[PDB]
Amino acid sequence: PAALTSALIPWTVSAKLPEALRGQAARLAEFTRGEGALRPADVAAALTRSRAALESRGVVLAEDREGFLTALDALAEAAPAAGVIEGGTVKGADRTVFVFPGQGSQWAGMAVELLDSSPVFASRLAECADALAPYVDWSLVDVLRQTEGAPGFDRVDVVQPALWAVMVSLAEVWRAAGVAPAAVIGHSQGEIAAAAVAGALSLGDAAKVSALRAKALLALAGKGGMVSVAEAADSVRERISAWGERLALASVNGPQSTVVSGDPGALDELMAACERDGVRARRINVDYASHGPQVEHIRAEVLSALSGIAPRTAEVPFLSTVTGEFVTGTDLDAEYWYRNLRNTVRFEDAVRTLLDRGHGAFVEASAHPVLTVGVQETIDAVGAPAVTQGTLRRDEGGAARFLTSLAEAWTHGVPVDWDTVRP
Repeated sequence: PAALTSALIPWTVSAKLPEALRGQAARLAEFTRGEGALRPADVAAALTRSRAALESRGVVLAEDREGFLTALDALAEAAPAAGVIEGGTVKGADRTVFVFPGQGSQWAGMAVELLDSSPVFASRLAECADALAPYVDWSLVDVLRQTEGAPGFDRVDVVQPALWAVMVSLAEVWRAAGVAPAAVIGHSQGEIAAAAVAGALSLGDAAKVSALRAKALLALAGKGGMVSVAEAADSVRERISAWGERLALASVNGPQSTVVSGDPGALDELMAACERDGVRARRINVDYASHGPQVEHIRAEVLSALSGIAPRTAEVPFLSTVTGEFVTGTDLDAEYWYRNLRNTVRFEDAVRTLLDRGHGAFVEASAHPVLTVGVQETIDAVGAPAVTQGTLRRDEGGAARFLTSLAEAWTHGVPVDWDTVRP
C-alpha cells in the first residue's frame, strides 16, 4: 500500500549549497519550459531513486507542467510560494523523534481527506476503530467528520479517543513513507498514542486506556480548567504556591512556557496576578483540571478500569514525560496511566534529553501543531541545530498538506522515501 496517493507530485532537487540549489531549480525550469508533453511522474522518478541527495535541498509540488513552472521559478529566485519547500539537512535528523500531543489539536473533518489519499491511513484508522469498538458506541469516522448523528468534541470521552486514533494513524503514514522513529514522546493523553506506536501496548490495550480513561474524566468536566503562563517553571511554581491545592503545575512545555490547572476561580486570579507582573497568561479551552489534585477523585476508577491491560517491551524507545526516563514498556500499567493523568507533564525536560542525545528532528504526528512552538523554544534556548514540524493543520487534513510536511522533513534530512508517494 502507498503511503500517500495524490495528484500533487513532488520533484526533489539538492546541491552542495543554496546558490547551486537555486541553479538546479533554474535548469529544471528550463527543461520544463521546452517540454510540452511533460510526464511529471517520470520526472520525479528521474530526480530520485539511486541518486544520493546533497545537503542543500528543495522540493516542488504541483499537479501539472504549469504548476511546476511557477514553483520552480520561485525556488530559483528564492521567492516563497505554495508548493515550494527549501531547507538544509540537520545533523541527527534521521534519528527522528515522533511527538504526540494531548488536547487542542482537533477539528471537524480532521484527516478525513486522507482517508482517500492514503491506503495506510485508511487501514490503520480502521484498525483503531476496531480496537475502540468494545469501549465506545459512536462511529470513529463519523466523529472525525462531525457528521449529523455523531457526538461532538465537547465530550471528553469522544474527543480523546478520536484524537488517539488520528495520531496513531498519522504516525503509521510517516512510517510507511520511510520515516522510522528513533524515539517517541507523548504529552499527557498523547503518551497513550505513543505507547501504541512504540509497541508497549497492543492496539486493543491502548484503545482501552484511551477510551476508559476519557470516560473517567467525565466526572471532572466543568469543574476546572487550565491556563498557559509564559513564565519559567520555577517562577510559576513559586507563584502558584499561594493557592495550594486549588492550582497545580500541569505541564512544562518550554523554558518560558507552562500550563497551570485548577479551579475556575483560582485560575481567574492567577491570570490577573500574571497580568499585574507583565506575564502573558491565557485561558485554554478545556473544562477540566488534569495533572493536579482533582484527579484523585477518579483514581480508584482509573486503576480498576485498566487493571487488565498487558504492557510489554517497547520496540521503539519511549521517553516518559512522567518520569523523565526511557522505559522498558512493561511498566506502562494502570498505575502508570494514573500517574500520567495525575502528575506534571515534563515535556521540556524530555526534549532537552533528546537534544543532548543528538536528535535533530522532531515530528508532531497531529491534526494541527500545538507543541511545535514549545519544542522550538527549547531548541532555541539550547542552541541546538534541530528542527520541529507538524503533520496536518486545521482545515488542511489531506495529502496536500501531508506531502508538504514530508517535504519540509526531507529538506532537513529526515529520510523520506519518495517512492512511497504515488501518483
